[PDB]
Amino acid sequence: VASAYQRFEPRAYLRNNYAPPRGDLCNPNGVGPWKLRCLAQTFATGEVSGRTLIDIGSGPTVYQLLSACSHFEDITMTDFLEVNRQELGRWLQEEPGAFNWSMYSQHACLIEGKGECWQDKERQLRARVKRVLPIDVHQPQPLGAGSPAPLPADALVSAFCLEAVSPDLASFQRALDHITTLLRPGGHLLLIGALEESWYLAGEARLTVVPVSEEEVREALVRSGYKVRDLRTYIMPAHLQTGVDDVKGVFFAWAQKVG
Ligand SMILES: Nc1ncnc2c1ncn2[C@@H]1O[C@H](CSCC[C@H](N)C(=O)O)[C@@H](O)[C@H]1O
Ligand SMILES: N[C@@H]1[C@@H]2CC[C@H]1c1cccc(C(F)(F)F)c12
Repeated sequence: VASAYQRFEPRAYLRNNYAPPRGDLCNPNGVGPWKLRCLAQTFATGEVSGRTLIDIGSGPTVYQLLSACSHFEDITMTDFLEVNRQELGRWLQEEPGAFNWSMYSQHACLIEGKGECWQDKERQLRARVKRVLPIDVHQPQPLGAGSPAPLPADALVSAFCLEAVSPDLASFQRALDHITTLLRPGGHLLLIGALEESWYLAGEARLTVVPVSEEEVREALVRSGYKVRDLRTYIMPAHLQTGVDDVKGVFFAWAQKVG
């Protein structure tokens, strides 16, 4: 897998998944609004809080932290690929050619319903993200020996990482076990992923994915020592079915480590 991800094209990935039609946030019934809604509602309970937060396998995207950022002053983003960390860098620093997340920022504010403008939202995220670190979920210490990341983190977020980097269910489990070591007992995990997906494209790259189900995902969380607080499923409409992948649905999990 690590070899496959070496042809991964960030801009082709952003294009396939975060631009229209999937990047069209105008329809409430799309996968974008659904993801933002899950994240916004969860943080809106006020039960997920702290000082440090780590986003696992960020890739070139930031949407997964728009709702999160107002609850954690220290945010660490991560990814296996230098090209992704670079892409993240262009947006954090407002550099030339950065990807435009404004629609997602706008929708987050919309959905959070606190009358916040999207510039203040993006400003808070940029400010609270302290670092972008290399990571490998396959290592027992996914970050490494001495990472500048405050550990253990008060909360974890990861979207479309585990299943996308694991050849099978048992790898998925280990990878979960690994990243779980980074989470303080009682802390929270917000996990988003693909359901029953085997592949997706990212330019010239063809990534293999392990097809998992809601039940497999739940059972895996329990095994890692989590209490499943919430687990929802989004079924992928035909209109969002292109040739870029074969995802059947998307899951959202809010798990609390029972340490
Ligand atoms: N061994 C590994 N450990 C952690 N991340 C890995 C990894 N191997 C590949 N990845 C990364 O996993 C990411 C999956 S794509 C997910 C991007 C983003 N989180 C989203 O919500 O869209 C890729 O960026 C890929 O580089
Ligand atoms: N592997 C996942 C799939 C396919 C590319 C990655 C991604 C990013 C955002 C939404 C979705 C999808 F298809 F689940 F909606 C995906």
